[PDB]
Amino acid sequence: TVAYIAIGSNLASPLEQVNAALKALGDIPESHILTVSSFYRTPPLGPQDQPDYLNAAVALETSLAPEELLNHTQRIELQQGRVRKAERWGPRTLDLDIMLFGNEVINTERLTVPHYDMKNRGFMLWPLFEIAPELVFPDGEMLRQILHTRAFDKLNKW
Ligand SMILES: Nc1nc2ncc(COP(=O)(O)OP(=O)(O)O)nc2c(=O)[nH]1
Repeated sequence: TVAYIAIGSNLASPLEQVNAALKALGDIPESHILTVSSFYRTPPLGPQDQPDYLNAAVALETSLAPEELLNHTQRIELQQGRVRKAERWGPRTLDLDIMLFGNEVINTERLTVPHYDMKNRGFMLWPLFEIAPELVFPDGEMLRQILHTRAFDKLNKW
């Protein structure tokens, strides 16, 4: 199954974390990275907060069940990032979000797939569009269309 995972890091120098996360993702059992988008520097979704994020999208081939994949992404979040105390927006330094899991729709207490807000987030959509420009969401929405319509600022590469 191809899962699309968004990586966000709000570290000032996120490359090493992102690389650790990518390695970690590549190490998830039953999985392997198909493609990694470029790394993009994106303005934080919250206030300015300050920290730009590095955002990237990863296409991960996996035979894992989505909740099993989520276990691994959450593990990697815990292992490779930490919590920003008191931060309401982006408390984690490293977010790994399953954006899409194959063509599955998942609406469980643990997991909302497609990612519950990705259609509002250029920082998720543009990297994904880089690696999956033709992507069609389970409901038939098209990634390209969402971008076309919402006119999300293009992202600068990190
Ligand atoms: N530019 C940018 N801004 C961001 N703001 C918040 C989060 C994650 O915020 P969080 O409080 O964890 O909430 P959620 O992941 O549920 O949207 N991620 C980004 C990101 O990846 N890129």
